[PDB]
Amino acid sequence: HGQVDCSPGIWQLDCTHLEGKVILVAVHVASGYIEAEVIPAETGQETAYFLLKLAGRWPVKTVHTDNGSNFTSTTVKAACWWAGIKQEFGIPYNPQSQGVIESMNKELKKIIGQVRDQAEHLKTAVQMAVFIHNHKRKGGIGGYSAGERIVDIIATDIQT
Amino acid sequence: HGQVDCSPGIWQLDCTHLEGKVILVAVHVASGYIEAEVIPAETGQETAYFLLKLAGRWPVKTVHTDNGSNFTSTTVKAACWWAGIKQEFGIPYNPQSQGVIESMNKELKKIIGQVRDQAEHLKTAVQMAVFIHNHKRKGGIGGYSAGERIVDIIATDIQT
Repeated sequence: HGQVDCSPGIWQLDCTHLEGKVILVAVHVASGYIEAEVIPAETGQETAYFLLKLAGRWPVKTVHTDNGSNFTSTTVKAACWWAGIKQEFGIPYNPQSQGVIESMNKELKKIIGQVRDQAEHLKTAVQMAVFIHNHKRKGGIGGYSAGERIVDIIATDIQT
Repeated sequence: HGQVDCSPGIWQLDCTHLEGKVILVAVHVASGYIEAEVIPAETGQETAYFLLKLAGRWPVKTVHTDNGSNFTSTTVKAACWWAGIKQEFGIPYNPQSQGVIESMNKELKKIIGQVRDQAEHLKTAVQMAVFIHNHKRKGGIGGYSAGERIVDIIATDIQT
């Protein structure tokens, strides 16, 4: 659209679960474009590889989550480090403002039940799942897809 | 820049090697932005997961490579399939045109020797490696980075 949902370099990272294997959802808060790897293990070791990877691919000013324990490993601390990531959030006592946010952890988890049959494994499945999401365009005088907006924002050399 | 190097949805995918482990380089021919996973195994199974994944993330009209054997597995054939990927290339008998292309498989392989010490493993290393590349800006009246151009192209809703 333009002057978007939130800040250009903001993600929400949340290890998830399904069929004993932990799906891992990276989400572009402002554009809903998400990325997701299926780690067999919820370790700071793994969360880092992700961020790192994501950092090399997109401008990540800061990241947040629903469970902090996650961001408390050196492996991980060291990663947001060697890459310039910071955790984000805002409420401090200040002038009027407001809000509410969401979890695509569902949409994604929804389109999975669906496609699995088609999918050979969770892996192949979460990846089709997302593929389809990021691709899914909902009419809105910008009938673009999550995938289609994330670019633009960044694209326009979005601010901070 | 604008009217870029090649077509907006073009990649070059080439399984690589180093320290017994096969690095895997996805490269955005037109923008040099690259992605790379470290598969312990060079199997059509794995090449697909990659493409698939990459397809969910970027508009991939068609992909090429230096070794075709690679694109001859069902697992893989099935993947360029359920996702609309096609192999690409052009020479058929036609009007004057010309060219020459490259391999970032080197730059990447270069910045790795370097950083490893810093890196804990190839993995952590290829990922820093790339991070740094995509990030590396060379003066050019568009002193932008591989990472910075790939967006734009696509961004501008690039053609085909």
